[PDB]
Amino acid sequence: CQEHDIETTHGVVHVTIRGLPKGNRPVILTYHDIGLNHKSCFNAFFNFEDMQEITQHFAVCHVDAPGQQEGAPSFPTGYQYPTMDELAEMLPPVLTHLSLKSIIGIGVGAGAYILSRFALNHPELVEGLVLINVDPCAKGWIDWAASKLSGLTTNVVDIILAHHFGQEELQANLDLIQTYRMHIAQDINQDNLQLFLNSYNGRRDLEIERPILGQNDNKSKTLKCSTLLVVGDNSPAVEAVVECNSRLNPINTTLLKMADCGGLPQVVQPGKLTEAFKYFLQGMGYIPSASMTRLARS
Amino acid sequence: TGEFLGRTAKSWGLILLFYLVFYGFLAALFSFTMWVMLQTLNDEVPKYRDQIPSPGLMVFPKPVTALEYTFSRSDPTSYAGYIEDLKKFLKPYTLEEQKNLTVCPDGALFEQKGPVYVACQFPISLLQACSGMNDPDFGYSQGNPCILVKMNRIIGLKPEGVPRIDCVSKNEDIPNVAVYPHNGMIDLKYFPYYGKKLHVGYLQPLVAVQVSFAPNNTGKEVTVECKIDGSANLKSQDDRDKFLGRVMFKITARA
Amino acid sequence: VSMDDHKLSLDELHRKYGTDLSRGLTSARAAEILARDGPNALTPPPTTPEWIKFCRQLFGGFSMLLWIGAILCFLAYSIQAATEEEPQNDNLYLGVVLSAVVIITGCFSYYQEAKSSKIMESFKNMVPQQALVIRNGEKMSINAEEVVVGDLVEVKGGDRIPADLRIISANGCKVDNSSLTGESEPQTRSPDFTNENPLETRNIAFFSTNCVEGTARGIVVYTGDRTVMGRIAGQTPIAAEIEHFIHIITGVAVFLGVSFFILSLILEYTWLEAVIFLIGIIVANVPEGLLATVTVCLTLTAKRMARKNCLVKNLEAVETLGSTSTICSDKTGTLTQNRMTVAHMWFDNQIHEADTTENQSGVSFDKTSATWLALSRIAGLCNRAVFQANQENLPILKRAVAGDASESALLKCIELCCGSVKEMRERYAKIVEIPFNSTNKYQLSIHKNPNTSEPQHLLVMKGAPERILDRCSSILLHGKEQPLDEELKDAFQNAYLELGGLGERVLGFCHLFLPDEQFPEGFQFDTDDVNFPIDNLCFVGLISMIDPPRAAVPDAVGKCRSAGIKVIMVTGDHPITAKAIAKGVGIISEGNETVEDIAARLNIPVSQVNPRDAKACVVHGSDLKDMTSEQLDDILKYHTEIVFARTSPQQKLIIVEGCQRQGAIVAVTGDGVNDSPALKKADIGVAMGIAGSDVSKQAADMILLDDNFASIVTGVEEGRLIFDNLKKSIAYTLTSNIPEITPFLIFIIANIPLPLGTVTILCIDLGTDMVPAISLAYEQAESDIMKRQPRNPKTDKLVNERLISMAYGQIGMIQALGGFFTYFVILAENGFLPIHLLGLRVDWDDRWINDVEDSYGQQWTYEQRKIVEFTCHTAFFVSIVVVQWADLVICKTRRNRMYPLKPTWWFCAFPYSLLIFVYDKVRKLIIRRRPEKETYY
Ligand SMILES: Nc1ncnc2c1ncn2[C@@H]1O[C@H](COP(=O)(O)OP(=O)(O)CP(=O)(O)O)[C@@H](O)[C@H]1O
Ligand code: NA
Ligand code: NA
Repeated sequence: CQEHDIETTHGVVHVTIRGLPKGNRPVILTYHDIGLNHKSCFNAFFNFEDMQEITQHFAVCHVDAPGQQEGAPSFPTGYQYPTMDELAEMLPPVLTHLSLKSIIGIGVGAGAYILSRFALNHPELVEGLVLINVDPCAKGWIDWAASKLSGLTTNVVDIILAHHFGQEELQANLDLIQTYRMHIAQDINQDNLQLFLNSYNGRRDLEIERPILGQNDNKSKTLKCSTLLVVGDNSPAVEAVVECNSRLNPINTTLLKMADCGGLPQVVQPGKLTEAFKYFLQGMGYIPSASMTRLARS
Repeated sequence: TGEFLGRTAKSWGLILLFYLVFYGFLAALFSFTMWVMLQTLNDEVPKYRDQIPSPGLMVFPKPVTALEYTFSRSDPTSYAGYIEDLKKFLKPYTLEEQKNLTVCPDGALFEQKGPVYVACQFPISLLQACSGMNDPDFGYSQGNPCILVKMNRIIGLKPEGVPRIDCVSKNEDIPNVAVYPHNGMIDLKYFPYYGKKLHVGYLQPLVAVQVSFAPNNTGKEVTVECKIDGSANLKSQDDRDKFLGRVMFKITARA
Repeated sequence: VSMDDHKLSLDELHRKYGTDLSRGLTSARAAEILARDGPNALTPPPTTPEWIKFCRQLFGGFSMLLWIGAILCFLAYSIQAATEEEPQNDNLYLGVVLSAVVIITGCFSYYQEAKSSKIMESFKNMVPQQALVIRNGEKMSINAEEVVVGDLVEVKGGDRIPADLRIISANGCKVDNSSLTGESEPQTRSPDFTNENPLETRNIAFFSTNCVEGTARGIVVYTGDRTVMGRIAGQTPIAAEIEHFIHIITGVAVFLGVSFFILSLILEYTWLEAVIFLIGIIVANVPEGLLATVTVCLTLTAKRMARKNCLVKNLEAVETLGSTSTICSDKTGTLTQNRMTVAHMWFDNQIHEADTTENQSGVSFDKTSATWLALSRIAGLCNRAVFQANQENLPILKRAVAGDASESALLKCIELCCGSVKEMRERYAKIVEIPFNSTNKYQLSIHKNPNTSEPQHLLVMKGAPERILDRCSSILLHGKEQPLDEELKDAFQNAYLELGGLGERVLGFCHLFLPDEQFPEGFQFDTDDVNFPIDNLCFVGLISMIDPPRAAVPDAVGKCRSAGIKVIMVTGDHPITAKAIAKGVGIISEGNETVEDIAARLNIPVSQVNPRDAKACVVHGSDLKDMTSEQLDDILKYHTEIVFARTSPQQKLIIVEGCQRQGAIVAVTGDGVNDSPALKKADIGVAMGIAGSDVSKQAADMILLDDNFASIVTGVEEGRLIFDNLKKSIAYTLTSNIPEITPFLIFIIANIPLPLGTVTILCIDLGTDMVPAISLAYEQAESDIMKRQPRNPKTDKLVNERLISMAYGQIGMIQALGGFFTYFVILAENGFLPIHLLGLRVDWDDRWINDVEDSYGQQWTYEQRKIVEFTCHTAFFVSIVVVQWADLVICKTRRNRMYPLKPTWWFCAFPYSLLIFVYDKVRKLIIRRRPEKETYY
């Protein structure tokens, strides 16, 4: 349960490890979304009562953004050299700096893209991924025109809330919009948030293609890990995840469109997301002597 | 179809009420938008005057069929409509109706500028027996019908040069047409026109055409062609519009 | 023509084709033979020359009316230019405009139909038909196209035959030759010559048929065009409803056209003008392209659900998948991940644990017990699963195994605990093998024991724990055979209740040393008519392996409960394991109790339990065989959560028929040859795309590309968004008919100059033609779609009186008033104020009145009036079209001489025609009609 700073290779990234009992068991790497931080993205979920069954059996890490979580040093000129392809490839040094064999990463939004790119670059350090609201596609021009033409005068927190939460969800505040808006405004500073958003706006198209039965063995670049795609049924990223659900090997990937949720499934519906993660991990040979949830409480 | 032969199963009253309210709301929106659009328009001069750039020409009275005047020198009921229309039209031109109007110098545009906008006088005596002062019948009884040729009013149009209406008979020019005043000279003191609201009591210039049917050629069909001659401003040649600076009519006086 | 290799013995096959009949030809030889013959499954049909498909769109339907109108205009201009010198170039331009209208309409129809055709043809390439061949010693599965004449092909149960095979090795293959011989009764296939006619012998299996029992091996002799098959050569309710609606609206359009033609003739129209007005007001009113729009909607939804791993085989499955009210699913593979790991054992009278991480033996136990030795030997021997010869450095559990998931789990467990399963099988040679069958529920094998005290024959058995204990007379405890008694049997049942109560699949293992005096070294062992003592075996122990539910399955069952879909679990596993899994995934939700549960909550016998107090039941398969037809109805009508345990694949048909007698729309799951009648009787037949037989994929109406139950529910949700998007398209098709017919009515009534002519009526119809298609292309989703009870397709109509009252009278009227506003403003800014226009129709339109006075005193000739009228007509058309497109965009954003569009204080344009739209979308919102077409505001 200590906070560690990795060696300055193409930048420095702050990580937080909750323990090192694994030896051989994989760890649970994490990567938050744009404008957020681990204390606001995964802390509200890993401390859940139903998640204690998993947290006590795996080492949980928390890889923050190339910016900062506590304080706001920022950069004078900014110079956001580490892009998503650059951010993904700085993870193997992090793993070698903590003696981590392999990670079961779980990323939200841009963190999901970073983990996917890291898995594509190094399909041996990751055993499985939980891609929440993943978007392996560039903005193109069709939505790029609407992202800036009608939003020339738009605050960055409004842009982040539009990216995360659904249209009606932000239209009608349920005090969750207020809580996460104050989380965005305070804590993490605006400069690094804007820099991260600008870096993420590029989002070069991830190379993934669904294997065809016996013909495309010559060219195929689909993930080799057990994938669990999570997205709320009332979020603006549903189409992105369905696009990622396609062009992905339907033998190991899983698509979960949760019914009564939308926006951030990790905080709105934690009790179902933790059950899904437990079932996803249990089929990988892990936590075998666990309890099947909903079995009449026992 | 049915016991009552209708579909009014306690319905058709609620439907009627709902559509009454919906169309009342829609009509209210439409009427308010129309009113608020009309408030942006002038009451004295059109917003756009580029669709009526040049004056047309027209004849009076309007016949029943096309522009074909037909009557008989004998029957007074054949040309009663012509007489009544000519007398009704020329009433505001008479001596007792132009008394309030003013007298303007000839051969110059009466460019008024100021909230008075007096109108000059067109003396009905300029028509020279094509008015009703000599004979109540405008030459129809005598066999020499009189027809008025008018230039369409355009707000702010100032003709250049010396406007004139040139009517030439096409029926071998045997019934030589008589044009009044003079040779159809349109005077410049009636121009420009300042609108129905500003130019109160405005009387436009008239040209009267009398075709004299001799007994030898009575019963023919004289085709007369008039044009706005003498003013380069006012167009008279156009393929599509046959009445732009022109008018053609046929007069047939049955024996 | 026979020309076959039936009577030609095996030696010539090695010569006639140059392939050795134990390893098949090499990859290079296979490719070389493929290069000169072509793909195996060619069977190419002809196609339409693709210009007939465009000529039919041009000259077809109501485009013939516009062609007739153009011909009439050209004839009128011809007679005009003949009789009169220097004619008016008006009929010529009118004919050219009509011709352009038909051309553009045909182009839209063509590039709307040859996009749905592309989407629908994309699906046929998603699941290529494959084949198992033996090239370069090992078996490599390839596309059936790559199969060539002369290679070795293996076929098994539920396998479509890649091509004509000369069978050289077979144990029990029975092909379904109904495709050629007509009779569907399976015919056995053997490697020997049996009949002169190729179609009647037993050593040849024909192309496009499938072997339905057992396995066989053959040499491909004929490919697609040379095969025996290559040598030989219904309306959905939505379609019927839309066809009826189109016919009714077409009749309405023709009536309106006739009445307007007569009225225009009354208003002094020329005959050539009135005829064109008729053919324009008919064409603009019939719903052209409505069938194309619904085809686009269906194909788009089929494409979008295929992205979610639901592959429909036809567009009728798309509309049926939205009306689902029951889903009969299978536990293993569909509701569970089918990735099992051994976690408990029970051989002695104690439950022994197991664990990964080879070191320390895993928890605390090792090979000390001879009972464990025997149990591990049975598990290793009876398995058919083999590690794929690769990834040796990888961990034993983290490997790749070919076989059943249970057999794979057993193999991995034995390799981790004992090790050297391959050498263990080498020591005990397999004399005869009885494959696992869902009807038998056990796997039997006989092996040779090199042991010292061996009776020279060892019998190995595994299968259902209770079907194995019914033929076991002794229980092996600490290596000592003890008689099977009620002291051990109740302990066995308690162990089953504990291991099975955790949702763990349990298998029973038993053996019997076949006596030597009864079974000598060379005793006859034949699979058919078995002679070994299957009864009276020696029970050894149980092994339980966890099979976790799929991650997205509990949420999917929650969605099904939110909707009115009744999920039924049909499984062959034990009632204990089935009930535990059903409770775990939420099929039996908390609160619901079985009869055996309410007999235990309050201690009374089962016979005293009131059946109506239980809404959840677990029905054994044997208890279903003796049920009458009316007795199954009591199960399905009164119980809201039903589990069918120990149910054979041939009782799925009974279950589906019983569900369909309840007036339900049943979606059933199958992955075998025996499931085919259920997959065809069910309203939606769902086949597993990963581990499903070719026979099931032929019988199914839909293929699960990931074998995931949650994908079925996602496809149901996607197909539910097909009627709300269809009535939207119908309404958008109907909204433009009032802006086109109201100008003439107001013309007649108010006697104003004509607001819209019959060239801009067709221009409005042309501009606002693709709006419904673009609407359903940009349609995102809905919100409460899965909180809505299933559609009743028989008694729920796509078109009701509220949709028609909406389109024809609330949206169309708003658009018409916007166009009228544009017309009024254009006229008023040229001098003719709105109050002046009333009654001006007769002075206007009179070619001989060339001094018509406006509101400002000016006087207009006929042509000067008509230029402004033409401007008003074009502005009306532009306003209608632009506002329709802008309203489309705004509606998809807010909720989930062409004067218009001008900036110079032109709020008369699309600005107001859309401002009335947005001002009435709020009043219809506030009034809040609940029964709710407040949408389409
Ligand atoms: N390879 C195998 N060898 C021997 N017995 C097997 C076996 N696979 C399964 N069994 C046993 O036979 C029983 C019958 O299984 P069956 O094929 O009828 O349904 P299933 O349990 O295999 C999958 P589902 O529940 O989806 O139908 C199983 O419950 C299991 O106990
Ligand atoms: Na049409
Ligand atoms: Na129409």
